[PDB]
Amino acid sequence: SFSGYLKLTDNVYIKNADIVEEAKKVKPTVVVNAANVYLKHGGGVAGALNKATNNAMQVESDDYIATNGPLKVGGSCVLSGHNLAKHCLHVVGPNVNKGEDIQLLKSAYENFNQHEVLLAPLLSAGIFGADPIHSLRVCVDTVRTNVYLAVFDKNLYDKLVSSFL
Ligand SMILES: CC(=O)Nc1ccc(Nc2ccccc2)cc1
Repeated sequence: SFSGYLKLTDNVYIKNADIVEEAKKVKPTVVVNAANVYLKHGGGVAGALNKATNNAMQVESDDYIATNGPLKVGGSCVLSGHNLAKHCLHVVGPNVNKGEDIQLLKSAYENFNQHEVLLAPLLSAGIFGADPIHSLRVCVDTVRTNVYLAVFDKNLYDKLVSSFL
């Protein structure tokens, strides 16, 4: 039911879309969140997905952290997708603005391989400070499952498509 996507590879698709609106429309099995290790969904994609759940994602996340402790950078956890998806896969890409190792981006994308189909943002892009062109390259070279990438910014989407090798 994903519509309007440009096919980049056998398994990677891309669209200029707000991932919240895309999730509300498709109600995919899995929506990926651009999470941090504490699951504090303050801004970027995380803040937007959490706001769309009326903070239910944050309440569930705080209980998860209270029980399990923080995630690792490069790691993930599966929680409810609330009103957006069946599940939310909270994936922690390295935050270059926190001085985290960009080399952990491949480990972060490997989490996507545990799900046959996902709606996702580019990991470590936006407020996480990594080059989105590099994130897309790591995505295509790491993810083997079917990933539908939503890129909020039109200008960035055009740059990503036009520079895709
Ligand atoms: C709104 C938005 O995400 N815009 C945006 C931000 C950064 C880049 N490019 C870039 C980042 C870090 C390092 C090298 C290039 C491209 C587009």
